[PDB]
Amino acid sequence: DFKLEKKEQYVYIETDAPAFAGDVPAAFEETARSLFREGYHSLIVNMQTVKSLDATGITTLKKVNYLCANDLGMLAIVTRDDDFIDLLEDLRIPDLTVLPTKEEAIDAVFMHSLENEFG
Repeated sequence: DFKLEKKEQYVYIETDAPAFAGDVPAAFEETARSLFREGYHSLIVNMQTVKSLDATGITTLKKVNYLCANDLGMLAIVTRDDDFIDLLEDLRIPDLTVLPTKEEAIDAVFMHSLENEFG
């Protein structure tokens, strides 16, 4: 079960899950796709508690990120853990952004928006 903060530009999603795997990525993808059809182009998820991934989790992560980018938005991930950032960045997902804090993730989302028009 995810906690949602709905704003105008973006959605902030939280999870307590220790690992992204099993029925979790399918659940997240369901939540993400429902928010997409509500008009949201940008998602910020807090993965700080997630220490590991599976095959499904990566493809899900890849897909949600693509759906965000295609809407001219982006998918931001929030975690302080360093080796987890090394893992996510090793996925070679081009527009995937990993940031230490929520305030920084929100900055990135709005920066991206500005980057479209004035980049």
